[PDB]
Amino acid sequence: DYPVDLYYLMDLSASMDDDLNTIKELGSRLSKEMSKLTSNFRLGFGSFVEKPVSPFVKTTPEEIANPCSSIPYFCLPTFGFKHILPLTNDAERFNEIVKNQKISANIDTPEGGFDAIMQAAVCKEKIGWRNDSLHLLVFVSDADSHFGMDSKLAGIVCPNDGLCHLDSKNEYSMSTVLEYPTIGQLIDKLVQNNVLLIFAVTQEQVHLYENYAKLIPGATVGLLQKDSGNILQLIISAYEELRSEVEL
Amino acid sequence: FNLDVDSPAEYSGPEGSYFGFAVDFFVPSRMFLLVGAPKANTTQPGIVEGGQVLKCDWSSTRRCQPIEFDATGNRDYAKDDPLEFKSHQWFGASVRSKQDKILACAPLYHWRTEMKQEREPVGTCFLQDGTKTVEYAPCRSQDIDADGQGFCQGGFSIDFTKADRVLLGGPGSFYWQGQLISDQVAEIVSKYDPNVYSIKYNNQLATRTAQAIFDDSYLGYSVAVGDFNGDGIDDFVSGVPRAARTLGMVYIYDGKNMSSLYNFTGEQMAAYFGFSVAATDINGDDYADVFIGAPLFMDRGSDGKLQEVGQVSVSLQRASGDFQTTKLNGFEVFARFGSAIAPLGDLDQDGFNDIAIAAPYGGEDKKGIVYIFNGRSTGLNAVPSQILEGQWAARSGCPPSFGYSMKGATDIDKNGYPDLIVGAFGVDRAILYRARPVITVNAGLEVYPSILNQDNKTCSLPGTALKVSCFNVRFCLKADGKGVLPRKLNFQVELLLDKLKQKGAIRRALFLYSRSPSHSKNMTISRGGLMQCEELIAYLRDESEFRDKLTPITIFMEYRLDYRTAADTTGLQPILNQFTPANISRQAHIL
Ligand SMILES: *[C@@H]1O[C@H](CO)[C@@H](O[C@@H]2O[C@H](CO)[C@@H](O[C@@H]3O[C@H](CO[C@H]4O[C@H](CO[C@H]5O[C@H](CO)[C@@H](O)[C@H](O)[C@@H]5O)[C@@H](O)[C@H](O[C@H]5O[C@H](CO)[C@@H](O)[C@H](O)[C@@H]5O)[C@@H]4O)[C@@H](O)[C@H](O[C@H]4O[C@H](CO)[C@@H](O)[C@H](O)[C@@H]4O[C@H]4O[C@H](CO)[C@@H](O)[C@H](O)[C@@H]4O)[C@@H]3O)[C@H](O)[C@H]2NC(C)=O)[C@H](O)[C@H]1NC(C)=O
Ligand SMILES: *[C@@H]1O[C@H](CO)[C@@H](O[C@@H]2O[C@H](CO)[C@@H](O[C@@H]3O[C@H](CO[C@H]4O[C@H](CO)[C@@H](O)[C@H](O[C@H]5O[C@H](CO)[C@@H](O)[C@H](O)[C@@H]5O)[C@@H]4O)[C@@H](O)[C@H](O[C@H]4O[C@H](CO)[C@@H](O)[C@H](O)[C@@H]4O)[C@@H]3O)[C@H](O)[C@H]2NC(C)=O)[C@H](O)[C@H]1NC(C)=O
Ligand SMILES: *[C@@H]1O[C@H](CO)[C@@H](O[C@@H]2O[C@H](CO)[C@@H](O[C@@H]3O[C@H](CO)[C@@H](O)[C@H](O)[C@@H]3O)[C@H](O)[C@H]2NC(C)=O)[C@H](O)[C@H]1NC(C)=O
Ligand SMILES: *[C@@H]1O[C@H](CO)[C@@H](O[C@@H]2O[C@H](CO)[C@@H](O[C@@H]3O[C@H](CO)[C@@H](O)[C@H](O)[C@@H]3O)[C@H](O)[C@H]2NC(C)=O)[C@H](O)[C@H]1NC(C)=O
Ligand SMILES: *[C@@H]1O[C@H](CO)[C@@H](O[C@@H]2O[C@H](CO)[C@@H](O)[C@H](O)[C@H]2NC(C)=O)[C@H](O)[C@H]1NC(C)=O
Ligand SMILES: *[C@@H]1O[C@H](CO)[C@@H](O)[C@H](O)[C@H]1NC(C)=O
Ligand SMILES: *[C@@H]1O[C@H](CO)[C@@H](O)[C@H](O)[C@H]1NC(C)=O
Ligand SMILES: [Ca+2]
Ligand SMILES: [Ca+2]
Ligand SMILES: [Ca+2]
Ligand SMILES: [Ca+2]
Ligand SMILES: [Ca+2]
Ligand SMILES: [Ca+2]
Repeated sequence: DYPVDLYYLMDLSASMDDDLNTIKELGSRLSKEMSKLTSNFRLGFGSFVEKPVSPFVKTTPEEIANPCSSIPYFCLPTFGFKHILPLTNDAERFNEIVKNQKISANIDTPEGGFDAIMQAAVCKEKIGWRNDSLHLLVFVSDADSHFGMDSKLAGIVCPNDGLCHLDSKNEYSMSTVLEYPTIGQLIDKLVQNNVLLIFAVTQEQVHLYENYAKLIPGATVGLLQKDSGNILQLIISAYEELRSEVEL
Repeated sequence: FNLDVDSPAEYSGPEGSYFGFAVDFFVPSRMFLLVGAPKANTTQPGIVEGGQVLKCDWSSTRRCQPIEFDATGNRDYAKDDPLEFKSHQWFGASVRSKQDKILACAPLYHWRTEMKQEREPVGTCFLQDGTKTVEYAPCRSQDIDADGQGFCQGGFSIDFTKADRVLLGGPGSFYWQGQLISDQVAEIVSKYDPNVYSIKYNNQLATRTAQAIFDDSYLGYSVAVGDFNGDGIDDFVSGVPRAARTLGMVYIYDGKNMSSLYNFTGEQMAAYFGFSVAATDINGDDYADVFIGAPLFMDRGSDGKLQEVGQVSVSLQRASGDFQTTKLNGFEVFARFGSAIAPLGDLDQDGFNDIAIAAPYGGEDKKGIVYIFNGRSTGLNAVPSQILEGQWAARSGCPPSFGYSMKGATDIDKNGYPDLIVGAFGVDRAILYRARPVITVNAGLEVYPSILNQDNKTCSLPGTALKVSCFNVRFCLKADGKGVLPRKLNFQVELLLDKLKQKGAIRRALFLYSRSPSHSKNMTISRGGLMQCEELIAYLRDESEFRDKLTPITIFMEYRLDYRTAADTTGLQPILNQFTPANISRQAHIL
């Protein structure tokens, strides 16, 4: 028996809209299962899409206001990383927050997940990581990720500093200022903050993120279904996987 | 090793303008430094932070002047319908110069397209050939939107060939497959029309759109030129850093028909293999060699754990078409060794080209480091012969980024050696390091007689009666150089008798007039002339004073240049070559 922290970090591109519909009651269902395995479980929520700058995002006034004018559908303007829910014991609070989320742009390119992973690992007080507990960071996405100097296309040439940049609205305020973290920078911060990174990604992304995880200590990869239908089982499996570190 | 780091020329621009993001030379006459300031405010009407390229002169104290490529604002497609968007276009993010030609580009330049009201970053370049200044935007076409060239960002990287072709990289073409575009400079200027926004060039070489699996590759992220099929035509080298599922690749295309010639592939995920590339013959065989930067490469530490140090691969073009590849790892964690790779030419004029590799975030206070590597017959010397340190701390958002851009292979002061510009955009600075001239010394050392009979007491010690067994120590000194250098070279020469005696053994040989094993002598010599020599008498201790009669008595001569008084009219002090030991030894034997 050991306390567990879970931070749900979800891709909110339009392709994750059906995933959102299936997670509507994941919070209460997950804390019911974790109740079997531990007595102290706390879950939180955050979301991400991409750096809201050219060329990663169309930049006419209308396309900024609605990056889904092509569906045609109403969706939120692209955003970098929103930290919605600090990890808490209230599973119902997780439910209503999920039911109130809305998908942003309909991206089919790599995304800015690494920015959010960095913020989730580093912002200890904001995300709410407990000192003596397992830190599980679940990364839910159906797309590849941008890293490092990919932001050079946007004129973003200041490297990531690995500091916490949440602007009171719990939004990443350096999304347009700093570069995407590098894998070496993520490794450095995930290890220092004792964060176990779970890549719950769809089939086209599994092998790619497998290779990323093989460089990142404590990282694992789970094959996520297109509507996130198996995310509950993936989290329990990953938790029980990390709970037995053979490590030869 | 011969770069003068004591008094380099420091050029600076407006704060926040990223002065130094791209640097180059200009040799049309006098010579100049070309510095890019892509975030610089200009006088263009309504254009916020259009960016500029500045021409800095070497002769005068700094005094940099912006080069007016375009003074106009945003052209209108129609009334209240702007055709283009030049604000924050990053003009000067890449500057490339060849003789009287200057090519600068704005990779974040957006335009409307002529079909609908969009805002697509096609990128644009301005070319300045002598008097006429033309615009060059090969991606500003009717093939619009991300599927086409709408997000191509042409001019993200540029280069010139040796036959007057431009090589332009557009990493965003075809859903970020990227693209290489090559146009003849003559067709670019002749077909330029300020009322035509999509100009078709007949001799254009361009890569084509491929299958969707090659999306998200960023071909054209960096570029370089060099011949790789032995036909005299410079071929196209380009980093493709997101190719092979973020393993990264480097494509080589023939510079005549854009056919694929060779491929390199990174060996570690997300190391950004291909961020920077360079092509120069490093081992003196006239076959250009490939340098591929991977600034995020993680190697193994002493503890076995990965550490991000960055890596440069050195690929020697074999005559058989193959490549002999080795790898050069960075020295500091997170320094991003390999972010910039600048061929320097032959920095020391020893017959082999040299190269600089920057770690823009290394050194104290993350002020940046540049490493100097010399070539030789067997390839690149893995150990750097000089370390260039940044001096300017960061009080800005960005770190100083000393080394993030640099240019070599141009002798800006006509001293016979190529020099090096190093940009530091985080502190709005560019620094010119001038190569010091290299002294080749031919030293001589004669010991006669070379076999010493202790019973042969010729000389007598000054002030006493007992004679000693003596011999003459004659040392000669001769120097010359290939570049522009003064005549009077001041040498400080040291001689030590019986240097290679055993640990704690008795000094067996001493100088006659001094009764000391060491002798110092200052020698002013003029280069090119005959050898200047000096004779001196040394003697052995009495045979009863020591037992080691079998060890050869080695006469050791050490010489160093004074450096203090040999400065040139430009204050450029010479330096001795590193490949040569600045010492000589000669041994004598006892009977
Ligand atoms: C080959 O050439 C070189 C130069 O081209 C010769 O070097 C010179 O050698 C002479 C000795 O013959 C030295 O004189 C002695 O200096 C020491 C200490 O010197 C210090 O001060 C120097 C002053 O420099 C000023 O000017 C410069 C600008 O030019 C300014 O920047 C300075 O700030 C000063 O204002 C200074 O130059 C020295 O620095 C040197 O060393 C440092 C390392 O320490 C280097 O980095 C530097 O680059 C530079 O090379 C130094 O800081 C004094 O202490 C000596 O005084 C006594 O000792 C002598 C014996 O050593 C003795 O003969 C004197 O008479 C004297 O007093 C004695 O005699 C009394 C009788 O009257 C006795 O009663 C008494 O007890 C005592 O025994 C002496 O003045 C030069 O400084 C030196 N210069 C340089 C540039 O190196 C070299 O000798 C030549 N070799 C041969 C084989 O020919
Ligand atoms: C360095 O690395 C680069 C990058 O990897 C290499 O460049 C790549 O080379 C390969 C090998 O040639 C290229 O693949 C080929 O692409 C052609 C393109 O054909 C196009 O036009 C056809 C009409 O003539 C059309 O039919 C094609 O349609 C494709 O797409 C549809 C829709 O999905 C699909 O249904 C088709 O089946 C096609 O796939 C296409 O638009 C293609 O014709 C080639 O097919 C042959 O070869 C493959 C095996 O390679 C074989 O399986 C096939 O049966 C057929 O025999 C082939 O796929 C690729 O495009 C290049 N990528 C670039 C340039 O970015 C480069 O070669 C390397 N150099 C060196 C020296 O190693
Ligand atoms: C694009 O241009 C390059 C050259 O710029 C072409 O490469 C050339 O390919 C031909 C045939 O593949 C080579 O000819 C060969 O010559 C050797 C003798 O050296 C002979 O033994 C062979 O049987 C063959 O005839 C030619 O050498 C080679 N050129 C170079 C410089 O290597 C390439 O084929 C062109 N591509 C297209 C699509 O046109
Ligand atoms: C005993 O020791 C003395 C002194 O060390 C030796 O005398 C030296 O002999 C050498 C011969 O090798 C002389 O060098 C010669 O000089 C002439 C004139 O410059 C030159 O033409 C010759 O080619 C040769 O180099 C040297 O001058 C001489 N020294 C003195 C002071 O006269 C002597 O040879 C020793 N006895 C032996 C070895 O039996
Ligand atoms: C270029 O000039 C613009 C103004 O024309 C500067 O933009 C201002 O930047 C400050 C930030 O300190 C903002 O608070 C202002 O709102 C900006 N003004 C406008 C009109 O955008 C910009 O800082 C200048 N940059 C350089 C490098 O000179
Ligand atoms: C948590 O542990 C760290 C040491 O790893 C310590 O510095 C910090 O003060 C602790 N915080 C709490 C709230 O216990
Ligand atoms: C002479 O200098 C060289 C440096 O090239 C050095 O390796 C050698 O040890 C020196 N000679 C002696 C006797 O120390
Ligand atoms: Ca997505
Ligand atoms: Ca879905
Ligand atoms: Ca060629
Ligand atoms: Ca070579
Ligand atoms: Ca050299
Ligand atoms: Ca020079």
